[PDB]
Amino acid sequence: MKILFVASGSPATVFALAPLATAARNAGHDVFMGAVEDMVPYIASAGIPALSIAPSSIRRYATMDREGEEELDFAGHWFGRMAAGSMDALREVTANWRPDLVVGGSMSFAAALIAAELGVPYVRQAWDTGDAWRTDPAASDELRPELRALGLDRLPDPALFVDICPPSLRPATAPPAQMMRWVPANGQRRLEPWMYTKGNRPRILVTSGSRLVFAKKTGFLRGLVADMAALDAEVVIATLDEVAEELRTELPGVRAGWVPLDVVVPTCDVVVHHAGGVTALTAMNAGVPQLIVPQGGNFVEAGLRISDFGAAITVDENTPEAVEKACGELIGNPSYAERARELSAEIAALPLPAEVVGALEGLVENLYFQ
Amino acid sequence: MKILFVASGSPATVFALAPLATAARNAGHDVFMGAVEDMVPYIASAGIPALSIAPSSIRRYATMDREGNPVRMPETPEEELDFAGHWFGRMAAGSMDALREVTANWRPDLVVGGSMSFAAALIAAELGVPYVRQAWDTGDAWRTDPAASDELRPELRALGLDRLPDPALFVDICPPSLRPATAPPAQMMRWVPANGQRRLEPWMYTKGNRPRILVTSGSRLVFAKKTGFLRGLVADMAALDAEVVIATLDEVAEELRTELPGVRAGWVPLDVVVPTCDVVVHHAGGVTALTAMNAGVPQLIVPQGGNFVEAGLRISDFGAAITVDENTPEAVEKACGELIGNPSYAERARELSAEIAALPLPAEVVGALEGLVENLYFQ
Ligand SMILES: Cc1cn([C@H]2C[C@H](O)[C@@H](COP(=O)(O)OP(=O)(O)O[C@@H]3C[C@@H](O)[C@H](O)[C@@H](C)C3)O2)c(=O)[nH]c1=O
Ligand SMILES: Cc1cn([C@H]2C[C@H](O)[C@@H](COP(=O)(O)OP(=O)(O)O[C@@H]3C[C@@H](O)[C@H](O)[C@@H](C)C3)O2)c(=O)[nH]c1=O
Repeated sequence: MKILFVASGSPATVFALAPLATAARNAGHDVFMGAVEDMVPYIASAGIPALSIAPSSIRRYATMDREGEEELDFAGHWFGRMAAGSMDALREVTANWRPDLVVGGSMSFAAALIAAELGVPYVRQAWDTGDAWRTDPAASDELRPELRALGLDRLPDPALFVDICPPSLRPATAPPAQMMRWVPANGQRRLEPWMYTKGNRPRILVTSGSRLVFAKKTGFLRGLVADMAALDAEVVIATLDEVAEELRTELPGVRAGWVPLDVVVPTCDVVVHHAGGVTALTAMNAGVPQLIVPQGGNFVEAGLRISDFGAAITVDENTPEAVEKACGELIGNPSYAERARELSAEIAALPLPAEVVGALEGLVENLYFQ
Repeated sequence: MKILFVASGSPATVFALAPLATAARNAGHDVFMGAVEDMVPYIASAGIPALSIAPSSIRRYATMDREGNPVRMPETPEEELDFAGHWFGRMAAGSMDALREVTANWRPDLVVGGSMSFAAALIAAELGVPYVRQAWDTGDAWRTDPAASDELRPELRALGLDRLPDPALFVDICPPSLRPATAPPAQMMRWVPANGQRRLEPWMYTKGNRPRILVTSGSRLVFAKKTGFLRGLVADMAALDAEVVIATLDEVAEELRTELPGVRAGWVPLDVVVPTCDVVVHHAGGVTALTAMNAGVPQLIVPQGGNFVEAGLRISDFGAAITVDENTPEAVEKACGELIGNPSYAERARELSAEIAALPLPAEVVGALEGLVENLYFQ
């Protein structure tokens, strides 16, 4: 069958959907994936046919409205405006290539709208362990004109929710879902021996994710690397190649640039990040403790669940003393790695993406979730 | 578990292994794939961790032997088999130094190799781990094993072996109607396309009112640079009321665009465009042949040597293709008219598509790979 995947404005949203999209292609289905114009090379390099569904300028809707608790409301309205700006290209593509099913990420609201316009089932796939649905009332408010055309009062419930959240981190209030084993599918490069080999010292990976807006604030990574000086540890910076250069001149002896996280994370004692959900999943999957230094965003609450479970530490304040002490604890106290391995085991026990493709087939053949 | 995939010197060898490698990654395994240095961007753009296992200069082994002496170009099918076994055998020998360096730091539990990725057989034996051979097309690549075993006698002698060892498992993608009767026993697999991707444009997935003919010479730079092959074939289709599209490397396309007014030329993901085509015209490329058969599209094979000619003749004998005997414009235009006009060719191609579809999925084959490693205690 024809399956349309709808990703968003950041590389992690492509990476989060690539296992289910490649699992569907491997089952013989015709799969296309769409995203913002500058995310198209990430889709193509994940080995998926790539569609541009919005110009890169649509990120202006993060600081502007359609006329020209707060974090939840803001994200719902931002992703809503991004969904609204993606409809023209999605309608043009689907008039020529009509999908039998549409799969969208957590906040890829245009997937919900195009599926309803086509009269085909809509599948929502969680792109992290955060509550995929917390931003829906704000998104429904933003998309009231598109929803009104379909005679809808709010975003419609998906025909199926595919969740990757392990049971120990899943809230009591979480909607029913087809569970799935999350697997990494991040951007790849030519591997160098340091990426898959470790030395005698513990290895600390520091990252601020794959969004250019976050990665450009190099002071965040520079400060975190400086905080680890007292530790006898090797520090590796995983960041965009476009911003790495500036970091290389400022920090001699520290590797900085794109390193496939799935390759290097199993060599790390600690993963230090900005509260990025897909980086959090990569660490949990490899049984690696993590240090979360929240820089706002909508994953902070879900990151606190990982900390409460004991597979991480969320620092109360970004101070050098708090960062170095937490890193020492994550390396030194074996309970953190023990809890991370328990989360890895929970993820491993969930249905494989190949098995979830069977649920999608059954859904389209009107056998399942009827 | 850790699984090492070993591809070869052309992008099609990467594409042929990408479904099983991605299916193993999707099952939670740690998967690395290695190839010659200039094939590394194709592995990385298939979304797989990429290793360079040989310098691009290793391709000198197609024209020189290990003693540095010139190698005669094959002139017969028997000579083509011998030549390919020795050429791939030499490339395997030249890949061992880097494979030994990588596997000393990252020890795979299993090694998967393509049809003639003989270094996969050698590194698996050196590591004492199971070796899986995956067919990269419907051709009988095992027929080059005696010539490859002769070439690799020094590496085999070190392991106390008299010939290349039998794989622990052979994974074959050849549909039953095209599979020869003593093919070795195999775990069958449904082949799926995994070719290099690009930003899609509407012409790629939409068709016009005229039949669409796709012409290609594959993904090897050495063969793609001979643009006269594609130019001649496009000129042969002038009398047909048809849209002609050239699928070729971006690096060689401009020449074809200036020489052929109104004809699109460049990299187009074959899996996307082939379902819009009435005919696929090619040089006897096995992965292009599988892409056409999978989509139920008739094909015109214009053999240019190589080890797929005999397998291409089986597709022609089945009736899902025409192999031209004489490469004249008259033969090419007549065969194209027949492939478009006679519906029997497309119905045979659809029968081959149905046979491929009935085979075990790559996700199911990953289970067979796990079973080889999991049952090691019981031999
Ligand atoms: C810089 C860098 C990144 N990556 C990958 C790892 C991961 O797959 C992704 C980074 O995602 P992350 O969770 O760090 O955050 P972000 O890039 O900001 O993604 C946003 C925010 C997340 O909280 C949410 O889960 C994403 C879907 C979108 O990019 C690599 O593999 N190597 C690298 O060097
Ligand atoms: C030029 C071009 C190529 N491709 C893909 C299609 C196919 O996956 C591959 C081309 O492979 P093909 O079977 O045409 O032949 P070749 O590139 O010469 O590969 C050699 C010879 C084959 O007979 C053998 O099956 C391969 C494993 C190696 O590249 C595309 O998707 N789009 C393109 O525009």
